[PDB]
Order: sequence, then structure tokens, then C-alpha cells
Amino acid sequence: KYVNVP
Amino acid sequence: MKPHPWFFGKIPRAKAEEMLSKQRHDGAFLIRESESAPGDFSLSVKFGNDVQHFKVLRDGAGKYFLWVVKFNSLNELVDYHRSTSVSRNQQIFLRDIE
Repeated sequence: KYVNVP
Repeated sequence: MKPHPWFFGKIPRAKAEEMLSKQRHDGAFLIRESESAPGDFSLSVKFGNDVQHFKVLRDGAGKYFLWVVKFNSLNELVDYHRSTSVSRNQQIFLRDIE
């Protein structure tokens, strides 16, 4: 999970 | 003339968080080769008491992007975000790891 792709 | 101080190659996500948490300045960052997605790249940034991770996305034309603006190289993506917020949630500007 990433900030730009939750 | 000199290599970029932000390319760390293949280091685990947890390792990046480890090093970055030690940084004194917000925006301290590094680019690492992704673990969830090999062949891809991830951007780790220190912000406050945490380390945020951004997935470097790619399109069919080979361009790199995090949000909407697209870049032709990681190098340009990085430089652009030294003045423009790397995040749409908070105002975070990339600063070289010290």
C-alpha cells in the first residue's frame, strides 16, 4: 500500500 | 558530474524506513527498487515522525508518474518534486538525504 495507491 | 545521492537500488521497504527515520529533515528521501512489484520503483520520504511510501507508476509509453503529471525519467520526477509537493495530501518537498 502506498500514499498514492492506497 | 556526480552520481545522484538518492538511488539506493534494492533495499527492503523496512530498511528504507529504518534509515529515513534517522534523518533530521522532512522531505528526506530515497528511491528504491520496489519489493511488492519487482522491476518497479518506490519513493520513500520522511515526514514528521513517519516515513511515507509512494509507488512510481508507469504507463504504456514508459513515462513515470506518482499522480497526474508524467515524467520522462526518474531524474525529472525527482527534481520536479523538490519545488512541488510530492504529495496531494500534505505539502512535502523532496530534500536530499544528509
